[PDB]
Amino acid sequence: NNSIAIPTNFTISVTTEILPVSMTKTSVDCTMYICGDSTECSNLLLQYGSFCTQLNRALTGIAVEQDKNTQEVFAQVKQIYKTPPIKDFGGFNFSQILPDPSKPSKRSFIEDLLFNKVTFNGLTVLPPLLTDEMIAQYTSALLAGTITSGWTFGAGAALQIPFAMQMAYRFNGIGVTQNVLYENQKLIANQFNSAIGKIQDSLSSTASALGKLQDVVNQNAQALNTLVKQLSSNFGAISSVLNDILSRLDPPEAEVQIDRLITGRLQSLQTYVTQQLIRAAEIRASANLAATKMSECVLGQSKRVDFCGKGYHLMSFPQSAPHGVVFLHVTYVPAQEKNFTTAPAICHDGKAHFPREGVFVSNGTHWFVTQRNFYEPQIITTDNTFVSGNCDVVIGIVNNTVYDPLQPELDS
Amino acid sequence: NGLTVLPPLLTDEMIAQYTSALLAGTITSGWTFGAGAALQIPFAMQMAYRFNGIGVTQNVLYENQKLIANQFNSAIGKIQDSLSSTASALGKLQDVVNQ
Amino acid sequence: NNSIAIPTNFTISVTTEILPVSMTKTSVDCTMYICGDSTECSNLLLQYGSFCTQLNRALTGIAVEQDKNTQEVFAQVKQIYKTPPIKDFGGFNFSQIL
Amino acid sequence: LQTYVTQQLIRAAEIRASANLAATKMSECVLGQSKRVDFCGKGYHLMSF
Amino acid sequence: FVTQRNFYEPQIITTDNTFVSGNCDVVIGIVNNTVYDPLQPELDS
Amino acid sequence: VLYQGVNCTEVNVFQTRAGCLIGAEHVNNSYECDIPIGAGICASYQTSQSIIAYTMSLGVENSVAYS
Ligand SMILES: *[C@@H]1O[C@H](CO)[C@@H](O)[C@H](O)[C@H]1NC(C)=O
Ligand SMILES: *[C@@H]1O[C@H](CO)[C@@H](O)[C@H](O)[C@H]1NC(C)=O
Ligand SMILES: *[C@@H]1O[C@H](CO)[C@@H](O)[C@H](O)[C@H]1NC(C)=O
Ligand SMILES: *[C@@H]1O[C@H](CO)[C@@H](O)[C@H](O)[C@H]1NC(C)=O
Ligand SMILES: *[C@@H]1O[C@H](CO)[C@@H](O)[C@H](O)[C@H]1NC(C)=O
Ligand SMILES: *[C@@H]1O[C@H](CO)[C@@H](O)[C@H](O)[C@H]1NC(C)=O
Ligand SMILES: *[C@@H]1O[C@H](CO)[C@@H](O)[C@H](O)[C@H]1NC(C)=O
Ligand SMILES: *[C@@H]1O[C@H](CO)[C@@H](O)[C@H](O)[C@H]1NC(C)=O
Ligand SMILES: *[C@@H]1O[C@H](CO)[C@@H](O)[C@H](O)[C@H]1NC(C)=O
Ligand SMILES: *[C@@H]1O[C@H](CO)[C@@H](O)[C@H](O)[C@H]1NC(C)=O
Ligand SMILES: *[C@@H]1O[C@H](CO)[C@@H](O)[C@H](O)[C@H]1NC(C)=O
Repeated sequence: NNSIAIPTNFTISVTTEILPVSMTKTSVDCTMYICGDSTECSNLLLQYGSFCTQLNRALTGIAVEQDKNTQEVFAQVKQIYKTPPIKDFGGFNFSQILPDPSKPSKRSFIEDLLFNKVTFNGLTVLPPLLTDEMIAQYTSALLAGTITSGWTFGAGAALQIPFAMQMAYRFNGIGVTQNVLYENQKLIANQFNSAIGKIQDSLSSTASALGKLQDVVNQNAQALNTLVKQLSSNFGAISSVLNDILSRLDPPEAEVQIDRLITGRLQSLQTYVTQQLIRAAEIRASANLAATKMSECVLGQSKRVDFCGKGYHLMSFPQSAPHGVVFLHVTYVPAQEKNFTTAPAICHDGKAHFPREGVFVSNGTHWFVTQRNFYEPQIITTDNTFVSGNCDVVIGIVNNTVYDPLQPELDS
Repeated sequence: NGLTVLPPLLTDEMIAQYTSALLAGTITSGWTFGAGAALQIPFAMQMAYRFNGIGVTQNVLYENQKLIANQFNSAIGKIQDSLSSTASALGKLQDVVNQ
Repeated sequence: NNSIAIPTNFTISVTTEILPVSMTKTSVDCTMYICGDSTECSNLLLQYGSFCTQLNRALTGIAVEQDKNTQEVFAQVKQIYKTPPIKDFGGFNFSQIL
Repeated sequence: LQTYVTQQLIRAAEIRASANLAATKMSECVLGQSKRVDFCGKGYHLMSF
Repeated sequence: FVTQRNFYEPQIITTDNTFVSGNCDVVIGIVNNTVYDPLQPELDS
Repeated sequence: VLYQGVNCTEVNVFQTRAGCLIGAEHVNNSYECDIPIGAGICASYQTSQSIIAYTMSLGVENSVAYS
């Protein structure tokens, strides 16, 4: 009831979070899938009505939504911001994640690692509206805004600010007094630069780290491979092949065999489209989450504990990836605590003093006030504290003597 | 009829270990176990920090601590009596079994 | 344009909120539901191709996700913190919930 | 069986939305202090168990 | 001058607009400049 | 008319990455996405009038004046 542990040191940390944003846009010619363009089957398929048209309408809804997702995630920026020639961001690295001029598509080094580690029977695949090169310009724009101008490019035009002062801001946003940055700038820059360096090794070590993106690539290949394999199925018909039936059984009997192949192939196609509608809803839930983390973690700083990497959130950098996005969340983690005696308030002369910000502690021999998230003791004073009533009502108050910095000047 | 129900990976005892751990962290160490190790802090001070987070000055807790403790203990008493008295509160879970 | 109301007192309140997290993990052998025991019918089902595997795969995906949901909700804590033996919690009583 | 599995995929997607909401409330309301009005029941939020 | 960060409003730099933390040696890019003392008019009463 | 995924050999005429595009005029200069096509191409009715097709501009470029 009188013990508090305060962190005397901390670590900047960089946590890599990976999110799917879009599926491979797909549209299927249901007549070329079912009938193979062989007219005797098409003249049966016409008798089923809207089961021809509405599957292309449903897959067109899915295909357009992949562009809408990718637009909402990356195109949050009002202008294509680009980085100055000078790179003196207070020592903080910014090279492995900014564009590389040697890369043909102007991707960053870490974007190239991600683009390496992730890997027609009436079916058609459609291109994305934004190419990988265009997405790599948006992830450069969001990054060059974030480096040169803080959160301000999310509120209006980008307002430049020196990068050490933007970090001083972002420390001041997590209840650490900004002097803790400036007094440690070289150490904080080294912890950050080292933490970026470990991302390249981490992403190099195993493809199993990118499981969320490798999954959305695998499941669409697995669905289409199964949709193609279902052409090789009888559904009660004499043969799995249409022009074979039309050569053997005479038109009267042929029709009953073909109507099974139509029913079976169509039920397989409705099963595939239904599964893609559900998978597209799961990917949209991920794309809305990614569109939220662009707004809150990149374009801002978030108070939401464990929404934006573990520890207190400082900032994040987006990097593009095949069918998705990767955030490098930068977080402050407190790391080397000591135990201290503490009391909720102190007594001066007949008055209870409470700390204005921070908390009271003692090393066992002296009483100090410290900020809550980093041990930095200050002598307890009439500006560091405020009074609220007599020396009784509080439970566990201690006796002390508060220094009043005006009284030595009133010696004049 | 070829239908089967599989066991969960975490048993209800293991869920009770995790809710115990989350709760004992939350009582002894505030939000700090959501970042670092669980830094101990006295619970009356953890409530003073949480009051300071809603624009109410820390002294409003300590000047009312014995009152605030009785309001909290009474409120938990009403939850325990309410959940004891009627099953009607758990609709959001019972509906998932029924469906 | 010149009136404000300010609270002179408070209540602490406790509000229960309830969220479901897992379905009952359920799985079906599609051959045993559709046919059941008959080798004749089981051979006839092969004419329908992939549906038997595809439906058991979809139920396996749902069934595996229930363990993931439960860990994503509760397994947020790195260590099993233990409540102390002495309850000096400034009068706040947590017996009913510890 | 196709009807049952299709409806269980949709129901399981609704339970995933609820499990992500519960993981979000676990992360913000327990491990922190929400400043998001009426995300944590009525009133200003203090903590949750 | 010092300003609030979201609207240009210059305040004269004073010991109550600002807080001390140690020497200059470690602060990269610090400048010099007077900081005014609001007590000074009554320090010279 | 866009022939999705075709080479013009198989069909003004313009080869895009999306397909052989017919009746539109290729323009090198870049503009907003007025009508989407695919693989960064977009089309519009900018003026004396015909449909044009061009690589879309993602926004006005701006080098922020940081020091
Ligand atoms: C704090 O921790 C870092 C490692 O994260 C270490 O290099 C440094 O010496 C420690 N102490 C100081 C000076 O803050
Ligand atoms: C970032 O670190 C890399 C390490 O290889 C170095 O080559 C690069 O010049 C550094 N960039 C800056 C501007 O700090
Ligand atoms: C604080 O107290 C605990 C228990 O006595 C002890 O294990 C720990 O080493 C002490 N120091 C720290 C790390 O705060
Ligand atoms: C803490 O509890 C012990 C119980 O014996 C008591 O003696 C002590 O005075 C209490 N201290 C505070 C700070 O309330
Ligand atoms: C503080 O000193 C007063 C006498 O001036 C005494 O009555 C009171 O018990 C003391 N309290 C503590 C915490 O020692
Ligand atoms: C405030 O309300 C509580 C009941 O919620 C009551 O016990 C207490 O006496 C009240 N205090 C004032 C200042 O009226
Ligand atoms: C807490 O509640 C339990 C059950 O009512 C009771 O037995 C125990 O004495 C209470 N403890 C305190 C601190 O009031
Ligand atoms: C900024 O960089 C330039 C060139 O290295 C240097 O001359 C100047 O002193 C630096 N100013 C600050 C504030 O560090
Ligand atoms: C401030 O003045 C001192 C001499 O009193 C000088 O040594 C120091 O370099 C000056 N600093 C700046 C940044 O002008
Ligand atoms: C299309 O056909 C021409 C034939 O000369 C060939 O050169 C070209 O590479 C082909 N590919 C496309 C899509 O332009
Ligand atoms: C685009 O540039 C090429 C360069 O070879 C040129 O031949 C062509 O006429 C240009 N088209 C337009 C519309 O300017």
